[PDB]
Amino acid sequence: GKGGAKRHRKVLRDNIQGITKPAIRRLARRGGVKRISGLIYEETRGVLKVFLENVIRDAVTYTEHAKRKTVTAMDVVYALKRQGRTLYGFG
Amino acid sequence: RKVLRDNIQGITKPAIRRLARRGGVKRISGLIYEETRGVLKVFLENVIRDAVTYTEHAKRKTVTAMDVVYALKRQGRTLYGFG
Amino acid sequence: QKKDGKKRKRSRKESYSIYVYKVLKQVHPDTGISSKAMGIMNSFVNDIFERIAGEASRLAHYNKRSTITSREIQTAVRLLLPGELAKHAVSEGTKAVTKYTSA
Amino acid sequence: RSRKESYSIYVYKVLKQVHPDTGISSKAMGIMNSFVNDIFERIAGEASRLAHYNKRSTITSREIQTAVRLLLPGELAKHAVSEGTKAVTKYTSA
Amino acid sequence: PEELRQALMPTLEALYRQDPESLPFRQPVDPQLLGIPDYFDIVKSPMDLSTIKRKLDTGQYQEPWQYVDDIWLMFNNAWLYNRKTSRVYKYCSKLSEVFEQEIDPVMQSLGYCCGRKLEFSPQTLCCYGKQLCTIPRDATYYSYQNRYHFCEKCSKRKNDTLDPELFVECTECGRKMHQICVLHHEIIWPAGFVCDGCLKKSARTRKENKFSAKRLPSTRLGTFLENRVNDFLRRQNHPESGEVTVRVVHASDKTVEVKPGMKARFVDSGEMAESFPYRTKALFAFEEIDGVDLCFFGMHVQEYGSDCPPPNQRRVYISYLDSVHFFRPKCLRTAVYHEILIGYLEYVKKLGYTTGHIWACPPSEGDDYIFHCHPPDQKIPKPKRLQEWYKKMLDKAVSERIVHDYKDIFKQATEDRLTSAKELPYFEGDFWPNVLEESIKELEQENDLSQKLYATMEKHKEVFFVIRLIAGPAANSLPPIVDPDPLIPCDLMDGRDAFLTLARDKHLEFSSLRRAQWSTMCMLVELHTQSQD
Amino acid sequence: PHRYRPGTVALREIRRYQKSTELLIRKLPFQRLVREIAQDFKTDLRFQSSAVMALQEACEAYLVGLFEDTNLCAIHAKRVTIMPKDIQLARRIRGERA
Amino acid sequence: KKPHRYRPGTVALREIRRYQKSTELLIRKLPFQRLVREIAQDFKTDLRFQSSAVMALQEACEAYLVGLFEDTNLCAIHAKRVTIMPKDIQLARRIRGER
Amino acid sequence: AKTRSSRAGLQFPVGRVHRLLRKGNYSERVGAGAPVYLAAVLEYLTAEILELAGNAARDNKKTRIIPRHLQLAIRNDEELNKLLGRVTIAQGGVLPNIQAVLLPK
Amino acid sequence: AKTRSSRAGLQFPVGRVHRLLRKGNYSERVGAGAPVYLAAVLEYLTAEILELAGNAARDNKKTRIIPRHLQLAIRNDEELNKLLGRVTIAQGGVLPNIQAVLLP
DNA sequence: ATCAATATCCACCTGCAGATTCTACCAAAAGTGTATTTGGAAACTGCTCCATCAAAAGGCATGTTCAGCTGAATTCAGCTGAACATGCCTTTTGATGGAGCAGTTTCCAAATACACTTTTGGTAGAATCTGCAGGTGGATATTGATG
DNA sequence: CATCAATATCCACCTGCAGATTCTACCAAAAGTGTATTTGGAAACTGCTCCATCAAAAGGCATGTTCAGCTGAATTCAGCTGAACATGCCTTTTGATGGAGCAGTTTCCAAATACACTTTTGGTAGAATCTGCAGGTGGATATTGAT
Repeated sequence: GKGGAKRHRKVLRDNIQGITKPAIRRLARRGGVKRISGLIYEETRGVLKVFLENVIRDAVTYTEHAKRKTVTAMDVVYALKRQGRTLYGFG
Repeated sequence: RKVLRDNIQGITKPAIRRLARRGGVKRISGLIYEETRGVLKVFLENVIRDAVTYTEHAKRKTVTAMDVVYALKRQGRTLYGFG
Repeated sequence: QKKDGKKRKRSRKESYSIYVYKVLKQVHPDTGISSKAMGIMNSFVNDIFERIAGEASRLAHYNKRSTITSREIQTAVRLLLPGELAKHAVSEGTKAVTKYTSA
Repeated sequence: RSRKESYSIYVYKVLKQVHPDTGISSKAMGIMNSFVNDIFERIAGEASRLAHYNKRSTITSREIQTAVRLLLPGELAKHAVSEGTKAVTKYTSA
Repeated sequence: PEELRQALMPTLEALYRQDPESLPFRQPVDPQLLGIPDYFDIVKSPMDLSTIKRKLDTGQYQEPWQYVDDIWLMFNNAWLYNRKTSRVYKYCSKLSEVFEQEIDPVMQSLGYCCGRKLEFSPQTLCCYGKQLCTIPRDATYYSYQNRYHFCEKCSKRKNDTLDPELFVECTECGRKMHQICVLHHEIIWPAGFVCDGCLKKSARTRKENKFSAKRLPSTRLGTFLENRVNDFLRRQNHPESGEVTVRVVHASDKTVEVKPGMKARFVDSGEMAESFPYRTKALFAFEEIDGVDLCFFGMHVQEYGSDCPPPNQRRVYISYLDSVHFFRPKCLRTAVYHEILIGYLEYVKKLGYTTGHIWACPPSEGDDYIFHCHPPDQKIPKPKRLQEWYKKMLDKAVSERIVHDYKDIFKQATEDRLTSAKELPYFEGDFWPNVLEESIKELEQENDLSQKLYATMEKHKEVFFVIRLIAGPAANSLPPIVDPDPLIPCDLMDGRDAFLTLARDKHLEFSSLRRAQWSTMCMLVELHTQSQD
Repeated sequence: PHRYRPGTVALREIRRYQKSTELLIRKLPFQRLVREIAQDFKTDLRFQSSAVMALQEACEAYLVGLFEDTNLCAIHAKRVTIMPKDIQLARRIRGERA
Repeated sequence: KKPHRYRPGTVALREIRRYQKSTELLIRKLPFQRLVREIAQDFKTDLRFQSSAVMALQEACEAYLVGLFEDTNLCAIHAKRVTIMPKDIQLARRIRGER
Repeated sequence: AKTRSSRAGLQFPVGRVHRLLRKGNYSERVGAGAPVYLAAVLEYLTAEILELAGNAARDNKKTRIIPRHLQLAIRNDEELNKLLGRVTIAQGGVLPNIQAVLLPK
Repeated sequence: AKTRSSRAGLQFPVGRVHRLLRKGNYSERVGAGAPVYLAAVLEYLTAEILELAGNAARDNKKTRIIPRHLQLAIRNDEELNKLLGRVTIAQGGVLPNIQAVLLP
């Protein structure tokens, strides 16, 4: 099979840091934030992390309820609307 | 029936002070009370109308506790103890 | 012989798109909508339908009413939509029902 | 007069099971009745939405169980699921 | 030996200068270094480009075909050991494209025809126990003695193989040419094969081919069709237009028998004849491209004359027609096809035939009517496009006042005040007899037959075309139909099965211009040999 | 004359009103205000006493939560005294205003 | 010789305007997809994901972040500041009631 | 003869709304004018929202409505913003808004 | 002569829950075990909050549960507080909570 | 460091509205047993679409410098907290005309439940059309910096 | 504070393409009409519960005033931490491609209504006894501020 070039990309464990510094900077700029402290980013990361089990778990609870193995956009739509954060365009 | 008016002043300054004390507030500025009163008015304007919109729908002429509690529930302020 | 059976697996789904586009022609004949735009419009109309139907069903349940009529729906329009929007929606519904009755 | 049903004797029996020497006041009783009614309504509505989303016209134990998992947080959900599973097992065992 | 070195240095140097694609082949494949210990298990001939250079330098190669075989063996090894998703496979594909571009002028400079490695399509075998089924391709099959084959439902292997092309050695210079590339046949030239270079060196020319389409026996229908096509081409005056020869190469009298269902329902009641006689004719269209005859169009027809009992009387039916898209010019090609069909529609109405029937059924994917192995780039027409093509041909025929009108079979049945299934024509191999048998069976499980016939008639009205050649009272006082063309006994075209079987067995493909020319030449030789008994 | 330092009586009230649960808004003025609001919304309305109590406790609880949020914003601004901008900020973050 | 250098804030305000005038996604697809996959496998292993589901989750998370960041900026400004600190986001989540 | 939407002068299908109300388990009985009233309300909402979206598009020199135009239409209308205060728009972005203190000088 | 509530060994009325589910128009059909499961969940929750309210009352030297005891129980449990984060308890007051900055 | 002036905690006891304990009805539930209907368990399967890999490329991760933001220290005008005098208006108990909330009968216009004919919306495939995403050329404030 | 000059970008214009738009034909799923059956709540009347109103007494905070403690607000200035920017590379995205599962088809059996009896019993009017804590008394005990 050969290959010639292959990178391990050991990022799976620390994928919360996968959210790049410029990504959070851009998100804050969209939020109208002019100056950002150094302690915001990782903190927001945790906030991001929290939101995941706020939504996707419910979607997972949806996926198990439908006897499916694939998470669908409709599961995500009900997961978000059940949190009071209804999303349009993915119906 | 008499057209009541200027009843927002019935929420006395000591009453708002007591509400703040229950809310854990230690110090009150002079402009707080009136401001809170306005907010309170808005809150009433948020609920009573809905209850009235309920009362009008039931062909009733009195506001019941069920209308109030259900309007609070539809406003995301569910209240217990009143049915 | 047999042809164009498509393995009897023609997936179909209902949508308000073609109706909403017609409404577009009533308000902006020379304006179009993207696929994302029509998807968001369908999601919005479905959300409004669900909210208004839930409010009407709850209101019918409150008065021990087993039939849904336009009265509790217009009451729910007053409850949920803001002032001018609710008033205009109520007027449109009243005119539509009046014209339907006389039709 | 029209009968107004409530969970009176059931909540009182639960109190006696958990606290034989502790009573409840009338206002607290009304709060508990409102709480149980609200939980019933929330779980039933969530189950109805679950059935509608999966094109199911029948509400079984699985739908309301999934609704309880969605609504009840963590340990409360786990204990409710275990107790309800035991209850339905005894119900179907007779 | 330095001559072939001087010839082949640019070809391999162009391969080397492709970076970074050609890097993995610079050195012998090292399994332990590359972490692939299974390389020897699958690949039986490990060697690389450096070994190729050493063999090209140390006096190992006697003639360039060995070098071509070595580089193509490298290509096959890289393709077989690596998945096409892998980097090495796509690098090998790019280098193969480069070599295919480079080697041809160099190989031709050495007096060879070409330097391509050419293999035939996989040869689908046939069953022997059932005598009716065949061996599926890319599927589990059983074989014995390399002569007997069996299917999975009738040595266990899967049929995925490629048959290379044969080679012919020149009698004078000893060089090896592709048989297809030079179009050499032993029967035509028993004296032996001589390459073009040797012939031009001594100012000689190849002996005239006596096994040609033009030298085939002449017939009135074929002569008329070829005259019409030649007149049309002369009128058009296209620079790429050539000479088209049309020969009727098969004509035999057969009979179609009523199937058991209709035999019980109507024949046993004395309302139908038990069988219908007809004359089946097979003809092919040939054109001279680059001085070589090439077959580009053929069709099979069934003709029921005035002696045939009704309702089949004086009716022609097109059972099968096929064509190959190598005609020059392309733009007139389709028109030329029309210039054939209309001519046939004329010839029959000169004989006395009044009705023509066409079944517009496009071939299924992987299926060929007459010409085996259609070119991959030749698109199969869709049913709607085929129907529009037939409608255009019929309109062109009408514009010449040869055809009065044409209709769908449903409208024709409605106009013909049809009241029973007995009034439809009965053709051999036609869809309608089979669907009528199926309707009879369905009635067996359950004017009902007429109702089902009408339902099927309306369902498939756009597929069947009924053409009126002679209409009105002129169709009621015609003389008996006499065919001036004598019978042509040829079992090789008794149906479309024999020609397809022969092409599959002898690898007579029509997938390329050279391959189609070779197939046409082989067909002509076979016909000329079968004529003499 | 004995006098307490500022904040001592306020904190005593903090425990006093965080320990007990009786209503702190006078019944009659709030009922009159509710009547005024109803009259402004619809003429000739009547009110049940339980509805009045439900409205009163709902407004009291909402104001208690708002005061807690306002105080949290006040210390967030390194202050001990709440000002109307704190209430505006709390309502804006809650989404009730914008 | 004195290379051109914008003062702190000019580029900040420029990118403020640029990212408030645009709607493109700001989180890179692959890392967020990996994070969602591992969070899902924390609850149920061997799960599969639709592309539309991932896009919907990304849009929802970015919308929640932009709203929360607006709240944090407002809270920081309330304290006579222009730079947000974790206390601002903690206050914003407390007022929203998430914590 | 005439569709219920045509009889009521409506664009959305009254029959489909009636069927969804029947299948939505909202009530055991469904009135005749209920789907008509609901369809009229929905038509008014879509008419106003697409009108505002077209206004935003023509202000943005655009002739095709995109999610950005829908977001501008809903957010610049405080009534629509209150209606959709708990709704986020896919690919809609946010309104251009810079704080006073963050502004220079 | 065995009641469906006692058949599963529950105190809450299974029949009443089933009848309310039917009257609630949540679905055209309701399963047999759904009222049993719902009654079990409701009775478990009732036991949990009642036990916590009794403990709070005992902490206050009270043997009668009052609305204040219910508020103390509901707000002192993290999961229960999350369950009723948008619910106001009648006559319950608020938890005694003073932050250090206001303290001397 | 001690001490006086207050608020806090708390044990105790008395009167009582609210919590708890029997008696009898009973109709609305609640339960059991057939006839009936049906959402769904279960197996085989076509078909999506989801996991996986290599190249092109579009940014992302680091080091420097400092203008400017944040934060610490100082001062004060005054405002709100603490205390107190005066009294008012809300709170509590009592009674009452009556507008109005609600129980019972009747029964029709409105609703439901199929049967059926009408049309209408959802999807496939071809082919023409088009709004707009960038790419190239000025070139327009503008802001940092020079003066 | 007026203006050389690098830079991001709105606009004037363009031009190619993925996506939106137009049209034809097919076809199952709605959809409207008709006919029969069923019933939800309107009106019609009336029993009755509590909603509103008036009256009287009183004291608990409501309102106003006065004194000043300390707190937000203003000011100043210093440690320093992020913003802007140049530099290096590397992680991402997209296109292509095996097969893990999402749905479509078919059977049929355990399971959920419809409904007519038959039995349990949760509200609940009524009267009597029990009982936890509201409220006042009195004195022990932190708490606070400044003597």
